[PDB]
Amino acid sequence: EREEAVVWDILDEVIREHPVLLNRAPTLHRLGIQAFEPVLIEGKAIQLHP
Amino acid sequence: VQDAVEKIGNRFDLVLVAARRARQMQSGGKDALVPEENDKPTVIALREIEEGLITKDVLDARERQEQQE
Amino acid sequence: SVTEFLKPRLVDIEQISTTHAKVTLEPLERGFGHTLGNALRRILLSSMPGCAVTEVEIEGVLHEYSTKEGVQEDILEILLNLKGLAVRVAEGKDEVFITLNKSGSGPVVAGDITHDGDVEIVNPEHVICHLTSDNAAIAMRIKVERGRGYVPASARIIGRLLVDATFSPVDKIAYSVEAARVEQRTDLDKLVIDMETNGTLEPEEAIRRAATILAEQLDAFV
Amino acid sequence: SVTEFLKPRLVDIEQISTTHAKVTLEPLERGFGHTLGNALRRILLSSMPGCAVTEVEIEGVLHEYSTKEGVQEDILEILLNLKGLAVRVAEGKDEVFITLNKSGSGPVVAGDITHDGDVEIVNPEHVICHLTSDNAAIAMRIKVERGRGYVPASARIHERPIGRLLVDATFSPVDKIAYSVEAARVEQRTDLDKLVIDMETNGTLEPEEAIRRAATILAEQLDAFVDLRDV
Amino acid sequence: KPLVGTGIERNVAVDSGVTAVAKRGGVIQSVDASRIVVKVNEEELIPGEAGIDIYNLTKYTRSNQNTCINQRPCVMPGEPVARGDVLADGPSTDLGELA
Amino acid sequence: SIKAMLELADLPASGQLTLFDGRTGDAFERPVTVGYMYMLKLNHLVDDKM
Amino acid sequence: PSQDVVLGLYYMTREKINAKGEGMYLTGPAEAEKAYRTKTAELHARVKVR
Repeated sequence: EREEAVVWDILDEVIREHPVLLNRAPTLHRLGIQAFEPVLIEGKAIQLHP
Repeated sequence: VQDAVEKIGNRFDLVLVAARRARQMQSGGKDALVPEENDKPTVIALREIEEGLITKDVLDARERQEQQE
Repeated sequence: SVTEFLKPRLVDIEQISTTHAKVTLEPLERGFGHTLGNALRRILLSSMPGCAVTEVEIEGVLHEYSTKEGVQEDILEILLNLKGLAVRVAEGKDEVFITLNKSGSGPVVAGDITHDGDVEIVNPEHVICHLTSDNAAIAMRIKVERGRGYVPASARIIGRLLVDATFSPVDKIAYSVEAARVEQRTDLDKLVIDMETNGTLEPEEAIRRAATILAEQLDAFV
Repeated sequence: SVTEFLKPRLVDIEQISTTHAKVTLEPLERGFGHTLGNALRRILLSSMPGCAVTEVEIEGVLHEYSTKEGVQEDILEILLNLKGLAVRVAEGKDEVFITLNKSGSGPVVAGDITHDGDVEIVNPEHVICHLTSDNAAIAMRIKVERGRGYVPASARIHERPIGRLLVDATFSPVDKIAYSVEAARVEQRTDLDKLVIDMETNGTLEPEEAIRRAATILAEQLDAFVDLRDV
Repeated sequence: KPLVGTGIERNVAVDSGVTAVAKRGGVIQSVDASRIVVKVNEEELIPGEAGIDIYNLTKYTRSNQNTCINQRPCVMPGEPVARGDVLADGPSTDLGELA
Repeated sequence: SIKAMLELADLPASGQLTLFDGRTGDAFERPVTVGYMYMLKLNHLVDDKM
Repeated sequence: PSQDVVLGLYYMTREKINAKGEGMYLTGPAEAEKAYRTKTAELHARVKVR
């Protein structure tokens, strides 16, 4: 809750190889949900590969 | 994951065997047969399958040997 | 402080070969990666001193579009092959003449060029042309000068055949800027330079020389 | 010769106005004019130190979203106007306090700020606020800090008394940079060029000084490449 | 203001009611960021009237969508105004034009 | 009328200028349409949507 | 790919008559890139490449 730096390092090492599922509604076909490797970015919006 | 599915033959069986190996390395005390290189257990298991060290038959044989002992 | 700036702390040089290299520098302040990479690219491509083939004399050939009997390649292809000749000239010599004489059937290569000992050929396996007939011979007189950058034949416009001058040893330079972070500052720049030289110089030495030129140009203001 | 180049020198400085100037570098070899111009433009527009207003304290004011009697502008507008104050602080000080008291109807401008002689106001005619009554009075304590770049109020790391108002600070004195590479007539050579840099600033930083700081930054960053080794 | 407009912005700004419009003409006696006091003209006075028009301006009031509603004076003390003239600009209004 | 206004303001009649890349300093190969547009900030903020 | 990727690949691969550096001989793609970066030849110059 206090957001220390070592908390950020722990978060970096947690998601190092933890895939995450991205979905957009409507899900017309199975390509509407896909697994990606997360990269932490300073911001509030998800960055998607074109 | 192309090499792993080529060595195993089926993606689903590959997933199951890799999950068993990852749980062995994480929950149990088994060590990796390849250099970890700061990798998660799933990736290490996938690399082991890609190198051909780990398969379903090998896991069954090791489990049988452990049960015998 | 206002005058303090972040300097690279991780510099990694990876050598693919004796002429190919990749240099990674991190971390850099925001926008400095592009500045340094672009300046280094311009200096290495259009301002690096070096020695290259400029002119050639071929016996029996008057124009670049003329034909010679016994050579598989055309005149322009021979000129292009001559362009890709890594040549080193001893310091203090600007203009040098070398010769290449060979008769027979087979590949006429760069190892058959006779020089004065003040000229070193880095790639003796370089193929200059191909002779098809056993009665065919080639006699060429090549001029090697010292210059800067990439000067083509058109910009430099008797029997003298002009060859595009690749004075700069740099054959290829590319730079990429990726995101690097220290502490919680995620806006830093990491610079990756992929370099390939002709063989006269090592890529790291070429980068050092370009940096030396750029820094010396600013000595009057620092 | 071919190995040896010619080093440019600062040959002309022109001051068209307090906030506008032209600097001439000559001579330059082929292609070096564009390289130096682009590098200097990027460094000048990004990494030039300056002085900016960071904190304000107005008597009788608790928060920015408020009003004061006899003043046409809200405190938010006054702070936005204070953001455009051009202040030069004498070297050796990274923090200074200035004071502005004014009573009576009229435009309260930057020329009414009382400083300690180590602070120079470059734009005395900058209108800060308006007093619409003879009984109206304004008393403000302004904090000016030296810095580099843009530091928003939120980015400042966190007691702060109620009444102290944070102001977003843009320290960089450089507003606009243009550069042109023209022909230079030096001795008998034609390949030599001349670089003219047009700088539009707030008047705080001298053009020659800014050029030298940009060159120093570029040289210090290049020192890593001049001594390329695995570290 | 919009540099490229259609000429309709004034109508929207005036008829929306977000701005402070002069009920009667006269000269602005007093201006402050929260109050505009207008001295009504002699020709536009009801017999036995004070002659003062007071406009109290809304300052930083929450809207239905959690957005600031603020009125900023656009007049100066002593300048003449007439009926229908904009005295203060409301949210998204610049000198009586929708912004 | 637009072209006459551009001519009055000492600007190209085509409305296209020569732009230079800030990263490299090189001019873009083709003229680029540069002007002024009235832009709005809609009430769809990433602060309220994360 | 779509949109800007397709536009860039189309523009880079187009063909122009009487461009700078037309008819030049190049040792390979590396020399083509070197010629482009040195402003010797345009992107649409018709050349012969090994």
